[PDB]
Amino acid sequence: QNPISWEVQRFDGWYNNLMEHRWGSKGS
Amino acid sequence: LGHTFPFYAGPKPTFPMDTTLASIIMIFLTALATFIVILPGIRGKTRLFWLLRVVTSLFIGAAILAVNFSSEWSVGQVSTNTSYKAFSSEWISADIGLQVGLGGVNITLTGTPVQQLNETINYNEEFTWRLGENYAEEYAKALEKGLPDPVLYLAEKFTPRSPCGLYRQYRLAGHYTSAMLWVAFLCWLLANVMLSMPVLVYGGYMLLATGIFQLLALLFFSMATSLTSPCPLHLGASVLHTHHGPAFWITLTTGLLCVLLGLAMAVAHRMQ
Amino acid sequence: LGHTFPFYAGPKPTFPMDTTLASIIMIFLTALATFIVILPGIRGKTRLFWLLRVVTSLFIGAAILAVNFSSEWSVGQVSTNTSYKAFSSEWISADIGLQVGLGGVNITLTGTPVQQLNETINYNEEFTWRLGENYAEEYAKALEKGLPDPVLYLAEKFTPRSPCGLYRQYRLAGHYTSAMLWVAFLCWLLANVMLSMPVLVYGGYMLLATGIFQLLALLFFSMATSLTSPCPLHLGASVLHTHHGPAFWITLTTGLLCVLLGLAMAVAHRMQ
Amino acid sequence: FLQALGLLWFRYHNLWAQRLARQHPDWEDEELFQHARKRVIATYQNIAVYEWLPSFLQKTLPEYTGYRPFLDPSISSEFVAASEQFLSTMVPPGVYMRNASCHFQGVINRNSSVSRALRVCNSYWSREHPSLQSAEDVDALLLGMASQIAEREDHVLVEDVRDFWPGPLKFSRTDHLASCLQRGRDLGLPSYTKARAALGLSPITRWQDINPALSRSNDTVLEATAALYNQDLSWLELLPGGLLESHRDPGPLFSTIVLEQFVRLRDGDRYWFENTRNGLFSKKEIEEIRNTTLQDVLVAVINIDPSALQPNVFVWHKGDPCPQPRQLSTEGLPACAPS
Amino acid sequence: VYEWLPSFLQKTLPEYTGYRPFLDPSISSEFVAASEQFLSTMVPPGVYM
Amino acid sequence: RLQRLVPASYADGVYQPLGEPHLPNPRDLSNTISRGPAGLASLRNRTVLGVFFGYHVLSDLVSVETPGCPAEFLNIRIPPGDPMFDPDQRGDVVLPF
Ligand SMILES: *[C@@H]1O[C@H](CO)[C@@H](O[C@@H]2O[C@H](CO)[C@@H](O[C@@H]3O[C@H](CO[C@H]4O[C@H](CO[C@H]5O[C@H](CO)[C@@H](O)[C@H](O)[C@@H]5O[C@H]5O[C@H](CO)[C@@H](O)[C@H](O)[C@@H]5O)[C@@H](O)[C@H](O[C@H]5O[C@H](CO)[C@@H](O)[C@H](O)[C@@H]5O)[C@@H]4O)[C@@H](O)[C@H](O[C@H]4O[C@H](CO)[C@@H](O)[C@H](O)[C@@H]4O[C@H]4O[C@H](CO)[C@@H](O)[C@H](O)[C@@H]4O[C@H]4O[C@H](CO)[C@@H](O)[C@H](O)[C@@H]4O)[C@@H]3O)[C@H](O)[C@H]2NC(C)=O)[C@H](O)[C@H]1NC(C)=O
Ligand SMILES: *[C@@H]1O[C@H](CO)[C@@H](O[C@@H]2O[C@H](CO)[C@@H](O[C@@H]3O[C@H](CO[C@H]4O[C@H](CO[C@H]5O[C@H](CO)[C@@H](O)[C@H](O)[C@@H]5O[C@H]5O[C@H](CO)[C@@H](O)[C@H](O)[C@@H]5O)[C@@H](O)[C@H](O[C@H]5O[C@H](CO)[C@@H](O)[C@H](O)[C@@H]5O)[C@@H]4O)[C@@H](O)[C@H](O[C@H]4O[C@H](CO)[C@@H](O)[C@H](O)[C@@H]4O[C@H]4O[C@H](CO)[C@@H](O)[C@H](O)[C@@H]4O[C@H]4O[C@H](CO)[C@@H](O)[C@H](O)[C@@H]4O)[C@@H]3O)[C@H](O)[C@H]2NC(C)=O)[C@H](O)[C@H]1NC(C)=O
Ligand SMILES: *[C@@H]1O[C@H](CO)[C@@H](O)[C@H](O)[C@H]1NC(C)=O
Ligand SMILES: *[C@@H]1O[C@H](CO)[C@@H](O)[C@H](O)[C@H]1NC(C)=O
Ligand SMILES: *[C@@H]1O[C@H](CO)[C@@H](O)[C@H](O)[C@H]1NC(C)=O
Ligand SMILES: *[C@@H]1O[C@H](CO)[C@@H](O)[C@H](O)[C@H]1NC(C)=O
Ligand SMILES: *[C@@H]1O[C@H](CO)[C@@H](O)[C@H](O)[C@H]1NC(C)=O
Ligand SMILES: *[C@@H]1O[C@H](CO)[C@@H](O)[C@H](O)[C@H]1NC(C)=O
Ligand SMILES: *[C@@H]1O[C@H](CO)[C@@H](O)[C@H](O)[C@H]1NC(C)=O
Ligand code: NA
Repeated sequence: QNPISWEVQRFDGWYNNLMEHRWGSKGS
Repeated sequence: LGHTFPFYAGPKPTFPMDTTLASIIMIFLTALATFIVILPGIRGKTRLFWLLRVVTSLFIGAAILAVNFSSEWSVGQVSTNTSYKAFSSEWISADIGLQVGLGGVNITLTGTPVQQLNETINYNEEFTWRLGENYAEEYAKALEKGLPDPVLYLAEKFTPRSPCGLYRQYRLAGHYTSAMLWVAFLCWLLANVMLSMPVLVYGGYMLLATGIFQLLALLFFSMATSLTSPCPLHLGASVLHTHHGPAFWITLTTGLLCVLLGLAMAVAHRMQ
Repeated sequence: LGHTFPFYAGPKPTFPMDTTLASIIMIFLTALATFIVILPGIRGKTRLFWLLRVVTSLFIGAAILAVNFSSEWSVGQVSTNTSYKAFSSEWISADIGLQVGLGGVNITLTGTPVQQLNETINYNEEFTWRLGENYAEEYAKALEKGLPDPVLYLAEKFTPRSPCGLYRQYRLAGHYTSAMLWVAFLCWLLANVMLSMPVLVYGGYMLLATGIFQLLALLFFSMATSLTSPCPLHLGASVLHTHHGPAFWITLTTGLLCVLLGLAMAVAHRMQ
Repeated sequence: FLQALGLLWFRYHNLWAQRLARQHPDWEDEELFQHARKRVIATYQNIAVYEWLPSFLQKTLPEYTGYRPFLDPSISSEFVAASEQFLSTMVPPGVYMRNASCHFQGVINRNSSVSRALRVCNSYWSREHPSLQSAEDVDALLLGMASQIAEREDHVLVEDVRDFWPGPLKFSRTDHLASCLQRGRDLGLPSYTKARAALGLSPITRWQDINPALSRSNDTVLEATAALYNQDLSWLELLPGGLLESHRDPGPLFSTIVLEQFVRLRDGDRYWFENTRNGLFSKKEIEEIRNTTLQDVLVAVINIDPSALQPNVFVWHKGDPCPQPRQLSTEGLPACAPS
Repeated sequence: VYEWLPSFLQKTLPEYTGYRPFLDPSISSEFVAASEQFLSTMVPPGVYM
Repeated sequence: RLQRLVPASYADGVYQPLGEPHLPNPRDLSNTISRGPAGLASLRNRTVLGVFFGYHVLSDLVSVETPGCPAEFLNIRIPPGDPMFDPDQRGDVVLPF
C-alpha cells in the first residue's frame, strides 16, 4: 500500500480552503 | 432533424497534433504535390535532379520552421506514481514529460492507463516565456484553473522566481536560438530566390550561410542551457532527466546538410 | 545627483487631453506648417486660393478623423450630491457627465471643488463596446478596481444585460456611424488624390460623396439612438439628460460643407 | 401566490414611502426611497430569519452576537436543493381565497366554472385570471394562504409539482422533482452520506435508519428507493435522502444545511439591521423592526383589522380566525391542463 | 499555539471545536505591526551562551 | 459562485454530472419517492402563506434556474409507459433539461 495515505499539504498554501484557493497562499 | 437537444450530441473532436506543425506540414506537402504535378512539364532528363533539389529545398525550409516552432529541444519523460488533484489523497500512475522549446515549455501528463480515478489524464499544457508574455501570470492562471499537481509542479519549476534558474537561461537560449533560426529561414528564402538567378555561387553561399546559422543556433542553445546550475526535478519516487530532443538533432542534421551542400556547390564551381 | 531616493521625486505629469485627438491635431498642424513654409513657392496669384483649398482639405480630413474618434456624440452633464466610495457614508458635490461616442462611453466625475474628502475627484473613465471588446468584462474590471459610485452606476447603465437597452442601440449606432465615417475618410483621400489629376469632375463628385457619407453617418446615428426606450438616469436628486454633442454638429457642418463644395464644383464645371 | 407575496412587499414599500413623506414633507424622492428601502429590507430580514425560519424549521438561530467580516456567507450548492425540496414538499394542490370576514369565496376558473380554490397547476405564469383582477383579490389570496394549512412535510409531492410543473423547454409541463434531481446532479451535489459526514451528523449505515418512523409504518418507499440504488447507501443522493428524512419537520440534514446557511447569511452581512456598526438604525428602531411580524405587514398593506389574522400567520392554531373549510386535495378542483 | 502563545500573551485560545471552511484566516495588516512590536519590546541587548 | 460543503461530485471529476446507470433515472426516482395521495395536512399546521413566503425568500437568496452558456443539455430520459409523459409507450420520450 502507499505509505502516503493523506493529501500532502502544498508548500505554497494553495487549495487549503475548498472554495477560496488563494486563502493563506503566497502572494495573497 | 430537430425536436431534441442538442442537435449534435456527439463528443466534440480534438485535433490529434500540434496545429502549427500540422499547418507547416500541410503547406509544404501542398507545394510538393504541385511540383510533382508539374514534374512531367520539366523537360529533359534534368527533372530527376530537379526533383531532388525541390524536395531538399522544401524539406530544409519545413525543418527550419518546424524546428523553430516545435517544443522538442529539451525532452524528458518518467513513469511515476504522484498525487493528482487537491482535496483528494488518491495517487495516479502516469508518464510525466517535459518538452522545453524555444518559446516555452510543454508539460505532458499521460495516465497509465489514461482512464484513472474516473478521469481522463492526457494533459499537454503550455507555459510560454516569449517576449511580451508573462510566465508568472500564466502560472497564476494555471493555479486558478486547478491543473493537476505534477503539471503545476513542473510549471512552478520554470517560474522566474523559482530557486533554480531554469527560467532565465532557457528563455535566453530559446529567444536567441529562435532569432538565429529566423535568420536561417531568411537565408534559405534568399538562397532559393538566387539559385534561379544566373549567379549560382551566391545561392550556394547563401545555403552555406543557412547551415552556418542553424549550427550557430544549436551551439547557442547548448551553451546557454548548459550553464544552468543543476535543478533536481523529483516527482513521486523518481527523478526527471532532460536531454536534447528530436528538434535539436533535426536542426543538427539539417544544418550539416545545408553546410555540406553549400560547400559542395562552391567546390564544384571552383573545379568547374 | 544621487545619494537620495527617488532621483526624481516630483509628481508624474498627466497628459492634458485625449491622445488620439492630440495626435491628429499635431499631424494636421505639421502638414499645415509645411504647406505654409512652401507657400511662397506656389507661383502666381493662385496661392491664396491654393491656401484656402489646402486648409479646407486638411480641416475636412482632421474633422472626420476627430469626429470618428471623439466621444462627443451624446453628451450630458449634471451637478449633484452623490455617494462617492464604499465603506463611507460621506457624499461629494460633483459634476457627473456622460460622453457617448461611437466606440464606447466616457464617464466623467469632476469634484466641485476637485479636492473633496481629502481626495482628488477628476475621473474620466472609458468603457468600450467596440467589436471584439467585451463591455461586461470591462464593467467587471471596473467593479474590481473600485471606481466611485457615480461612475459604476453610469457604466452599469450601459451594460448589455441592463434593463434599459442603451447598450445594443448605442453599439449598433456607433459601429455603423464609424463605418460610414471611415468610408467618408477614404472618399476624402480619393478626392484629394484626384483633384490633382486633370479630371476635376471626379474629384468634385468624390468630395460630394464624402459629404453624403458624413450626412448618412449623422442620420444613422440619430435614427439608431432615437429608437431607444427612455432610460432614466437619476443621480442624487437630479436627472441626466443627453443631447447631440459637439461631434454631431461638427459632423453636420463638415458634411454640409463637403456637399456644398462638391455641388458648387459640379455646377461651375457645367457652366464653364 | 409568489406574485401575491411580491405585490405585498411592493405595497409595503409604497406605504412606508408615504409614511416617511408624511413625517418629512421636505424630503426628496431619493431620500424617501432610500429610507423606505432600508426599513423594508430590515423588516424582510427580521420576518425571514426570526419568524418564518423558526416556524418552518422548528429551529431558532442563535442570539445575534455581532457582524463577522471573516465569515463567508455565500449560498451553498446544497442549500439550493435543500430549501427548494423542503418547500416543494408542502405545496398544496389548490389555494383558498379568503374574505376579511372569514368567508371563503368561490374561484372562477378560466373555463368559467366555479371551484372552491385556485388550482396551482393551472395558474403557472398566469398573465390574467378571472378571479384575480383587483387588489382586493390579492388581499383575498393572502388571507386564504394565511388561513390554509400547507401539505405534510413528507416525501409526497402534489401532482401540480410532480407532474405539471412549468416546462422550460419544448414541453408545457415537466417533473419538478426530476428537474431538481437533475439539477443536483448538474451542480455536482454530494451524496447523502458524504453530506451528513461534512456537517458532523451521525453516519447512517442502514436504509431503515434514514427515517425510523417511515420504516415503522407500511410505507415501502424506503425499500423501493434502496432497490433503485441497488441497496448501495453510499450512492444515495442528497435530495432523495433529505426528502426521506422529513417527518413533521425537515430532516436533520436539510435542517442543518438551512440553519447554518441562514446563520452565515446573518453573521456575514454588514448591512444586517441588528449590526449597530453600519449606522442603519438606532437601538429603538432595531427594537421596532424586531417587533414587526408578517401579520403587521399584512394588516398595514391590506388595511384590515388585526383580529382578522392570527399573530403568527405562518402557523394556524385552533382558535385562530377563519379556519379553512377543509384540507384541500385534488378532489373538486379543475383538472390540470394536459402537457 | 498552545505553548508559546499562552506564555507570551497570557491568553489561551478557546478549545478546538473543528475546522471552519467559511472563516477567513488571512493575516491582517494590524497583526503584522502588533506582533512585531510586542516581540521587539522584549529583545535583549545581549544573549547568553 | 456558490459555496460547497463537500467537494464537487462529477463523473469526470470536473464538470460532467453523475447519471445513469451509476445513478437511478430521475423520473423513476421521482415516481418511486414522491408518488402519494394529496391532501395530507402539515403535522405542524404550517400555512401555505409560509410556504410561498419561503419561496419568495429563496428567490431573494439564490437563483440557479436560468441556463448557462454554452448551451449544455442534461436530458431526463422518460421511462417507457410513464403515465404522465409517455402514455403511448413510445419509449423515446425525453424531457429536455
Ligand atoms: C503545447 O501545449 C499547447 C497547449 O495545450 C498545445 O496547443 C494546443 O493544441 C491543442 C491541439 O493539439 C489544442 O488545444 C486543445 O483544444 C481542445 C479543444 O479546444 C476547444 O474546446 C475546449 C473544451 O471546451 C469544452 O469543455 C470545457 C470544460 O472542459 C467547457 O468549459 C466548454 O464550454 C466546452 O464545453 C462544451 O463542450 C464539451 C465537449 O465535450 C461538452 O461536454 C460540454 O457540455 C459543452 O458543450 C474549449 O475550452 C476551448 O476553448 C478555450 O480555448 C479557446 C482558444 O484558446 C479560448 O478562446 C476559450 O475561451 C477557451 O479558453 C476550445 O473551444 C481542448 O479540449 C483541449 O483541452 C484539453 O487539454 C488541455 C491541455 O492539456 C487542458 O488544459 C484541458 O483541460 C483539456 O484537458 C482535459 O480534457 C482532455 C480531453 O479533452 C483530457 O485528456 C485531459 O486529461 C483533461 O481532462 C481533465 O479535465 C476534463 C474536463 O476538462 C475531465 O473530463 C477529465 O476527467 C480530466 O479531469 C486542448 O486545449 C489547441 O490547438 C492548442 N491550445 C491552446 C493554444 O491553448 C501545443 O500543441 C503543445 N505543443 C506540442 C508540441 O505538443
Ligand atoms: C475617455 O477615457 C479614457 C480613459 O480614461 C481616456 O484615455 C486616457 O487618456 C488619459 C490622458 O488624457 C491617459 O490616462 C491617464 O493616464 C495617467 C498616467 O497613466 C500612467 O500612470 C498611471 C498612474 O500609476 C501610478 O499610480 C498608480 C495608483 O494610482 C500606481 O499603481 C502606479 O504604480 C503608479 O504609481 C507610481 O506613480 C505615482 C505618481 O504619483 C507615485 O505617487 C507612486 O508612488 C508610484 O511611483 C498608471 O496606472 C498607468 O498605467 C496603467 O495603464 C497602462 C496603459 O493603459 C497599463 O499598461 C498599466 O498596467 C496600468 O494599468 C500609466 O503608467 C493616469 O494617472 C490617469 O489615471 C487617472 O484617471 C483614470 C481615469 O479617470 C483613473 O482610472 C485613475 O485611477 C486616475 O484617476 C485618479 O487620479 C487622478 C489624478 O491623476 C484623479 O484626478 C482621479 O480623481 C483619481 O483620483 C483617485 O485615485 C487616486 C489614486 O489613483 C487618489 O489619490 C485620489 O484621491 C482619488 O481617490 C489616466 O489613466 C491615457 O492616455 C488614456 N488611458 C487609457 C487609454 O487607459 C480618453 O482620453 C477619454 N476620452 C476623452 C474624449 O476624453
Ligand atoms: C507505481 O505503483 C505501482 C503499483 O504499486 C508499482 O507497480 C510501480 O512500480 C510504481 N511506479 C514507480 C515508478 O515506483
Ligand atoms: C469509474 O471506473 C470504474 C472502473 O474503471 C468503473 O467501474 C465505474 O463505472 C466508473 N464510474 C464510476 C462513477 O465509478
Ligand atoms: C448639493 O449640496 C449643497 C450643500 O447642501 C447644496 O447647496 C446644493 O444645492 C446641492 N446640489 C443639488 C443639485 O441639490
Ligand atoms: C484634508 O482636507 C482638509 C480641508 O481641505 C485639510 O485641512 C486637511 O489637512 C486635509 N488632510 C487631512 C489628512 O485631513
Ligand atoms: C366580505 O367581507 C366584507 C367585510 O369584510 C363583508 O361586508 C361582505 O359581506 C363579505 N362578503 C361575503 C360574500 O360574505
Ligand atoms: C416591542 O414589544 C414589546 C412587547 O412585546 C414592548 O415592551 C416594547 O416596548 C416594543 N418596542 C418598541 C420599540 O415598540
Ligand atoms: C390544526 O388545524 C386544524 C384545522 O385545519 C385544527 O382542527 C387543529 O386543531 C389544528 N391543530 C392545532 C394543534 O392547533
Ligand atoms: Na407533502
